[PDB]
Amino acid sequence: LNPLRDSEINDDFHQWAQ
Amino acid sequence: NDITDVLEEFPLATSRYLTLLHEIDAKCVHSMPNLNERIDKFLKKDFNKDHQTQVRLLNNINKIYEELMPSLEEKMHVSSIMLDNLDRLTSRLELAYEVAIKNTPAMHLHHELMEKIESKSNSKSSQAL
Amino acid sequence: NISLNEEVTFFEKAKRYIGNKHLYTEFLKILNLYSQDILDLDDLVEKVDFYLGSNKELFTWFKNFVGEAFGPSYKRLPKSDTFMPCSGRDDMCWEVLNDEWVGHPVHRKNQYEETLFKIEEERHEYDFYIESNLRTIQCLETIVNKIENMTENEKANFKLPPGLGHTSMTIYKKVIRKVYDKERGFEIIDALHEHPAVTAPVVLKRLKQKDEEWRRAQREWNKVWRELEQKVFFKSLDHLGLTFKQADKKLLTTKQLISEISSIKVDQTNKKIHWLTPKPKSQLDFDFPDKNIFYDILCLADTFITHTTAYSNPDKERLKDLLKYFISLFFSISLLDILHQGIIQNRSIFNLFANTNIYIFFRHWTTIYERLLEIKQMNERVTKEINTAYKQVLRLSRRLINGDLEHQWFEESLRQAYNNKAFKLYTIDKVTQSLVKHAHTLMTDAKTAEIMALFVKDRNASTTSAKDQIIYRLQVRSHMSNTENMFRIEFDKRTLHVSIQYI
Amino acid sequence: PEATGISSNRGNKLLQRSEVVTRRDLNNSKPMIEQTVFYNGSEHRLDLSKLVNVKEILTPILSLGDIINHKTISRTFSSPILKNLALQIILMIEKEQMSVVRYSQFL
Amino acid sequence: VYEATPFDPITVKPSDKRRVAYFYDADVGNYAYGAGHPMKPHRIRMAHSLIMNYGLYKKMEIYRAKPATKQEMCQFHTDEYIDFLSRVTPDNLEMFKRESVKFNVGDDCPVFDGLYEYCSISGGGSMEGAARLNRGKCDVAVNYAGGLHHAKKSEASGFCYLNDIVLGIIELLRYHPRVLYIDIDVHHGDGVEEAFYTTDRVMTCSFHKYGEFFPGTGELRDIGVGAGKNYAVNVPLRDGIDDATYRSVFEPVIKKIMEWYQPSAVVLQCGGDSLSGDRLGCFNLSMEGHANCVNYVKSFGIPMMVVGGGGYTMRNVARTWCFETGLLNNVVLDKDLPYNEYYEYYGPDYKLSVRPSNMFNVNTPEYLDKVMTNIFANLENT
Ligand SMILES: [Zn+2]
Repeated sequence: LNPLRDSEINDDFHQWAQ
Repeated sequence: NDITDVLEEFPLATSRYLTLLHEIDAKCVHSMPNLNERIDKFLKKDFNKDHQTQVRLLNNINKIYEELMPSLEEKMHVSSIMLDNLDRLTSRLELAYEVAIKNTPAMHLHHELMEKIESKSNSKSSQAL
Repeated sequence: NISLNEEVTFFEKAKRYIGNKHLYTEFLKILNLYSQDILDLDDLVEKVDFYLGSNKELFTWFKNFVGEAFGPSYKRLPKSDTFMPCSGRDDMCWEVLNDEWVGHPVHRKNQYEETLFKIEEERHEYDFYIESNLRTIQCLETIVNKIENMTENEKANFKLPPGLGHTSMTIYKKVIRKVYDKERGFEIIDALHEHPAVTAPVVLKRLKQKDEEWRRAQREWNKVWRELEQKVFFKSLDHLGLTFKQADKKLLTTKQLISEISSIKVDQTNKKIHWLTPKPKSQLDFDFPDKNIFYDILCLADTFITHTTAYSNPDKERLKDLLKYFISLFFSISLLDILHQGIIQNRSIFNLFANTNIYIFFRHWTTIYERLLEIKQMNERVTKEINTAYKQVLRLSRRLINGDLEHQWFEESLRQAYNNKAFKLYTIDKVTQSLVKHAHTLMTDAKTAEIMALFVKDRNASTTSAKDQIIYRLQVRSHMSNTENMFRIEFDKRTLHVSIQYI
Repeated sequence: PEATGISSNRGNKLLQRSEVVTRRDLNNSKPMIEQTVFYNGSEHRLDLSKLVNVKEILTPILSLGDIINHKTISRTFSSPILKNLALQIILMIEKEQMSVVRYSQFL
Repeated sequence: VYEATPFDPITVKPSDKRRVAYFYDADVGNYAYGAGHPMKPHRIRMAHSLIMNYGLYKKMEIYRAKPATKQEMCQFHTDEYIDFLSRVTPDNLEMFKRESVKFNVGDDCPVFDGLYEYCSISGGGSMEGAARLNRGKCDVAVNYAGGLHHAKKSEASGFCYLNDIVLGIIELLRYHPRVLYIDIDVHHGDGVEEAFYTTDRVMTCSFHKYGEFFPGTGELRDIGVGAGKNYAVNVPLRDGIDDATYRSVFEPVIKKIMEWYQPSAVVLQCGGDSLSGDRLGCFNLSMEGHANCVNYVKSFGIPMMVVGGGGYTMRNVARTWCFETGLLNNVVLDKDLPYNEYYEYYGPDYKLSVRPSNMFNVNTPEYLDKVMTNIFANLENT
């Protein structure tokens, strides 16, 4: 896994659910 | 390579803050000669011959100073912003120097591959057009 | 490749539906003709209606697959239209203002100016994005620092009304939608308005990171922006220096030179718009007053022949003398000489009838010449003004064709010499190479050789007759295709003037 | 040719674009608004390519090609702007220190 | 009578050193017109930053004009139009579409954030400049935030919503007997010209490109109407005018009219779109040629207000405005750009001077001679 985006935006809302 | 970036970043922030400082100097530049003239006239040896003149000169100095504090406090504020921003920039710069000089690593290698893709994508944007 | 097999199957179905080999080949020819960008889409669909129109489904697949008044400019308003109340108007504003009369209405920029406008617009867009990000960061920072001091009970019921305490409620929305995607921007704005406690810190952190990322991206793009500006701004001053360059690029095409004479004929002489005077015999007037502009141009030609990549030495030795031959024969300057009631005695007016090749060569000659005749009247003036030049421009033009001087310095050399008087000497190399190539194609062709032989025979006679001209025309037309456009050239020795006329 | 810098829209309909300009409105920058090309799933807001190389962005290699650089690194390493900034800062320092001495005396 | 006069370098007139009140606000530069829009208030911030970093603040008194109120705007505009302007927002335009089509807002007058605040601040800048010029507290008011002349009594066109120029003119007319107006913008001052056709108090001269251009009005025959006859001169020109040609076509007209009209106050528009390399302009002036007009007008020793309009390429308008501001203080400029926030936007040479283009001038001398012939003939009547 060597990404730049499409993952941190999900972790933003994933943190919201926690 | 980060040294180049911080060298570019220095003048822009420095100049923004210096322009702000120039504006603060502008809004109060017409009272410095008046204040200096009042102080010099007060410190004259042939001035104490009328008490009312001393009172009125002190009143004028007090009024000028009451008008002059706001510019000084705004100057402190902008200079503090200058100091903290420059502190951050220098921090970045000297971490960059230390890293570049310690070894005359795979994470920063990956950024080359990530940028190589962008360079490859932009080079092919002219061939394919 | 994902969206190709479907098209292959569709075309196979179309071919099977046609069923005819010859009709299928005709359809293949139609689609190949369209593939050369010669057939319009409407024409293509109207044509395929004839072939595949029988099959409605395949035709539909193809169709959806290929797609009182006073003054000149002022009118008096009527009495009913004069009542637009204004509460701020006092007596003076009523007396000294007008409410009865209302006014009524009745250059190609250089490509590099457009590039500079695009660069400036891109820079301003980046600057506006950064400034909006800064304002939104400040607003979110003050909101976060206000809510952090607030208790937990007020945090739980904290609701953010639209506006965010900003001078413009729409300022931060654009920044939020730019940082996120357009589909999630509305959701993020609603969450900020409804759950500020959990949304403000994380969105502020995102803004803080994006500010640094955008600043780094701007400073990275500034390298290319600086290089573009440095390499384009200097060129973006000569509006005449580049427009005339492209005009010279597009002018010396075979069709265009004959287009000039045909147009002037059909406009002035053939049409007879005046309808009062007979049409003039000739069309264009040219003069050859100076003869020193011949040796230098011949030297330029010999330089090109001695520097050209693709020419043989037996060809070069011929070319080194052909130019001398035409100059000596035409301008009377210095069979063996050739290789080196209508009867009028001692004729001074001579006629040359030839095909497009000689006409194009002569037009190249004259287009090169009028570029040098215009600077004749200004050489002394610019020599006076520079110290407050013909040899200098000659030696500067020498070094380009032989390759001593690069192309760039030629343009800037003449700029200081002539600010706006000279803007036609910047493409001498191209016209010279066109002229030498056209001379080569004159000499090589056999039909052109016969035309030049007929011209030689006609010119060698010092006395002409009425029937001799007709015989010359018939002889030049004997080997000449009728469809070719006929031209005629007449050169006057008395005034050293060469005239032309379109037949 | 493209029509840029005309506010007539009378006989220029023939030219490229020029359908967005008219005598009625003032704006005439619309014809040179950049167009987009979708490459690698993303748009790009597009002979400058031959005159100016774009691939000069490539990062320096570790063999110290600092002096022989891409016309951009030398611009920053040779920029004397830091010295001018230092002089301006120290001039402001002197201008403030004169006043500082003045208030020190007055105190 | 038109005669050819070669251009000469500008030197200040040390005869007078009148006070300069450069009105400015820091919130004007925040407003934006759009994404692809050419009109940007950011050029005002660019010019102000150039002034600040240049060292010109020690001579001029910088102010911050109070925004104008609705009642002040009603001195010239209609209550309905100003009400719509205040009420309209970039969000509720659908409910205001009737007024938008009626008041001509949306095509060249886009609705953006703080639009009413922009109009109010420009009107207040012009109003306060006129107030200072009327009370004798100053003699030059550089209201660079104004320069909005295309707006009409009940219409907004040409990126021009509130006509602050006529408001300042009315303020001057509060106690002045006669006022005069000048233009340098490539377009025509339709609203300002029309505002005072029938009256002698105000004169409106515009040096506007004519023909198939944006305003399409202001021919040589726009003499006037009623008692305002011969009191509104126009000098239509053509594409490609240069510095010397502009000077020769500008100076004699002003000299003649101020000999005849004898103005008691002066206002001078300073449109920056009439320069070389401009986006929406068709001239070839330089900063020297642009500053020539303001220097010439100032040399006559009359109370003048300089407003700032136009300008659609940042560098040209910023440098021109800085040069005009410097020359209004009878100070020649250094002509070298000091480092500031926008140093990267100032060309590849970072020099204050911008070289005018080489493009072909079109104004024939005989046409200009005839134009000033009609101008002088109609001005001689009064
Ligand atoms: Zn304008």
